[PDB]
Amino acid sequence: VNPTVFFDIAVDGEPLGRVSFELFADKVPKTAENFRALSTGEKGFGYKGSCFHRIIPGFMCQGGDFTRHNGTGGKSIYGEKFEDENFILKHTGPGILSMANAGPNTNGSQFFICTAKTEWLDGKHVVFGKVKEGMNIVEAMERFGSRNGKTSKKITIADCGQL
Repeated sequence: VNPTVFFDIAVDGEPLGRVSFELFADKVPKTAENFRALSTGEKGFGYKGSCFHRIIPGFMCQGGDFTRHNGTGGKSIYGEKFEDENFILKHTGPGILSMANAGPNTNGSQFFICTAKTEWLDGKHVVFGKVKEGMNIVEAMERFGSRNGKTSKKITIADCGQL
């Protein structure tokens, strides 16, 4: 019942591999739907072609800023921002998919994929999915990050959609 979406990842334009996610629409339907629709592009904008602008090995990969490409942009399917839906789910380990934000009730399109347990984010960022397949591809992406988050190669979502 929960939707599955994929990202095909490229590094400086060269294919790397595919990551798929489960979206916990059963627990966070509004937040899951935003990510799903941005992944299919069905509202006329979304993640295809955007990059992962911040990758910190041993912490997270952050993407979803499809308007400014650097962490200052993005928007939801519900407007610029939308509310924190709930905090049922927690940041329990690698593979968790969670919303980036800039304060209470400021979700847009930016998200991160945790590559470590990040329990200090519980109750502050909304968890809405997990990596299903291709965690090995996330681990490969992580190697292009650095302590300050700058990437040493351009990491893009070359294609994305729903499985």
